[PDB]
Amino acid sequence: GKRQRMVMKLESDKTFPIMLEGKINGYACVVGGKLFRPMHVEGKIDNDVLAALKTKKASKYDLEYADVPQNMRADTFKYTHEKPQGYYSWHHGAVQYENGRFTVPKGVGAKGDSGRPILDNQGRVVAIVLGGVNEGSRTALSVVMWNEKGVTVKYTPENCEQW
Amino acid sequence: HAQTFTAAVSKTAWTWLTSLLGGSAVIIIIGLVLATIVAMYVLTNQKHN
Repeated sequence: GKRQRMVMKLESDKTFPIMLEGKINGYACVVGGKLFRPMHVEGKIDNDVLAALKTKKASKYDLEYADVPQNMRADTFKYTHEKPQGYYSWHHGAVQYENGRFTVPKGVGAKGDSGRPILDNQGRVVAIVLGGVNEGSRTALSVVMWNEKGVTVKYTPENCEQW
Repeated sequence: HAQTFTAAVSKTAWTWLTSLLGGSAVIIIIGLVLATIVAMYVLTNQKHN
């Protein structure tokens, strides 16, 4: 109920969709002065400022990143590495964090909702949704996250389908 | 007398063969060891999550 409204209020201005002949196939992320955007989602950036840049690539970590200018670094997402197990907020409701794995209940999940960040009860991004795999009743996510040392860890289960 | 193969090769010529033919193998195997150490270190820091 109110969780989706809080997601729409937090991700209103900072989330920009990716257009491809009128089709919405992905979402970029503006956090820490960096613009995260995946490889398989191909299209034009809806924002005029973020589209006229050059994104350095990382095909192993499946991420394109760029440098957000200084006049927009205050209006970004927050990020942290301290995260316990339990529940977190996602755009379609809740997501479970168990044994270092993000799980989403079934019914939701198609092609197009790639790049949506995972939020917490305070308002900090803990993961970035990149893919998903159907596991019985409860699907698992293939995402990226950080740690205490500062190494971007990409978690990928078996036989995932890119969204 | 009777000629031999590698009969007129000098110790200078053996040096310029060896230091440029086995030294390339030394450089490629330390490239392999460096790549293996980098791969193990990056995979080792990933194991925490």
